[PDB]
Parts: sequence; structure tokens; C-alpha cells
Amino acid sequence: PDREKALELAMAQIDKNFGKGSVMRLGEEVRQPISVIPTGSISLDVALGIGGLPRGRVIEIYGPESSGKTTVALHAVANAQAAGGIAAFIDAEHALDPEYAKKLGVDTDSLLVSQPDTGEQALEIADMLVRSGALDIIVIDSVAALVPRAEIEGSHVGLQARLMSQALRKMTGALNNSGTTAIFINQLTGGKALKFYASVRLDVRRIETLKDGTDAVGNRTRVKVVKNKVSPPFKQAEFDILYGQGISREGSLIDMGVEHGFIRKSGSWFTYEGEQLGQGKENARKFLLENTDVANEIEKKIKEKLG
Repeated sequence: PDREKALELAMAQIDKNFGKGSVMRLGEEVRQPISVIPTGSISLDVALGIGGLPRGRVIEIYGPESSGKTTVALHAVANAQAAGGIAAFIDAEHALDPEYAKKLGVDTDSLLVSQPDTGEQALEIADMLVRSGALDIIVIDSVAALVPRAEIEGSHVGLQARLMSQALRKMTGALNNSGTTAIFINQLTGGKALKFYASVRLDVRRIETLKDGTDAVGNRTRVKVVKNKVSPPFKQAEFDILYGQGISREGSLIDMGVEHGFIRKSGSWFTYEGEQLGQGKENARKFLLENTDVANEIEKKIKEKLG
């Protein structure tokens, strides 16, 4: 009754009893199924293990303020759209900036935006939009702003705690067979259900501040995927987010380039196979920003060393 043999027999029994990966081995490099929306952060991408947010799954991106939570969820919309996808933004904060969005790849013009008046309306015009099976990805800004009918009029009665549960229980099954990934957005309540409904929960907190004797811009953001049901949990990644420009595609190619030995840092002087790119990082990102082919091979080389 060989252990490793006994273990696998009883382990596979759960997957068929409770789900795909109700039981993962933190080491497993399991990769199948896909149909993922790249988040635009090669780093965070692999971090997820499937290289992107699993579609048709409910996702949560929590963090404090000015963390870049929205930035990521937006990059997600750009991509989903850029591949013939219909996006729906259920605004309840009214902070969204089109100018920052369009400059990331979003087709604002063809972007469904809705500004509910109550928590219930927000999670209705959203669950309804999910069932039309027309959307690919739909993000709801601020789980917090989703305040109940009352509390808006005159706590005591049904609070968000259930407001969120009800809608989740009814909307989880829906996108499940709709192929429409659902991004929630939190902000260190009803998140006591979302924490149990999400198949992927991301923890976005700002770490440092890229800068150059200048007045700063973006900020090295770190992301810890604390709950993942598609690939193994607890992985993390970091990526630059330039002020008013988004996540640095090129800048991510370096951090990942030298991390997987495709680039070298002799005297803080980067170089991709013989041909050096420049000194410092911001100068190397400026280089890759020009000639895309070179950056293209690199991206093409890391996409192989891993899926």
C-alpha cells in the first residue's frame, strides 16, 4: 500500500469530488487548459502559472490606495479588447481616467461603463451583463463602494456581507460557463465571501519608487498571488508602473532577462548577448523602447524557458 501510490489514489479523489485543484503540490509545474488574458506583466504572468488571469473565473485584486490595482485590471481590459473582447466597467467610485486608459491600450470608445446607484443595482446590471454571454471580462471598481440600498437612505439589516454572497453565489456559476472572467477590486465586509469565491486573489502593494533625481513617476509594485486555484499559490512578482504610461513592458523584459541569464550586468552595464544595451536600468529600458526586434527576441526567448 505504497504511500506515494496511496497518496495519489486518494488525492485524485478530491479533484473529482471538489475540483480541479482542490489539492495542489506547491512544486507541481502543471500546465493545461489555459485561455488566459495576459496581464501585460510577463513577471506576474508566470507568477499566475497559466500566464494570465483564467477566463470565466471570478478574480479579486486587493491592496491599499495608489497601489496600481486598477492599472493592472485596466491592462487586462486592453488585452481582452485587443483580442476582440467586450469589456464592462461597473464604476462605483467614479475615479476612472479615460486619458490614462486609452494610453494603455483600452478602446474606451467601445467600453461599456455603468454607474449603478446602489450595491444591488451594481451587482444586477453586472450579473445580467455577464449572462448575455457577450462580455469577455468585466471589472467592478471598489467592492467597498457597493453600499446596500439602505445605508443610502436609513448597520442593522441586510448588509453587504450577504449582498455580496447572494450575487456571488448566483453570478459565480454564470460566468463559469460563460467564459467571462470577473475582476473585483478591493481596498485595504462583503469581501468575506469574495475571499472564498475568488479562484485567484491578488495582493497588490507598492514597494519602492523608480526615479532618477527626477520627481519620481511610477513605483516598483510587488504582487503576491495568495490564492490560486488554477496553478500553485504564494508566488509573486514585481513590475514597474511609469507615471502616466502604465506597466513597463520593456522594463519587465530586463528584470526577467537577467533573472533567467539571458542578459548580463557587468558594471551595471546591461548587454544582450555580446551587444550591450546601456548602463543603469532606465537607460536600458529606453534602449529596448526603440528597436522592438531585439526586445522581441528576448520576449521570444523567455516565452520558451517557461510557458
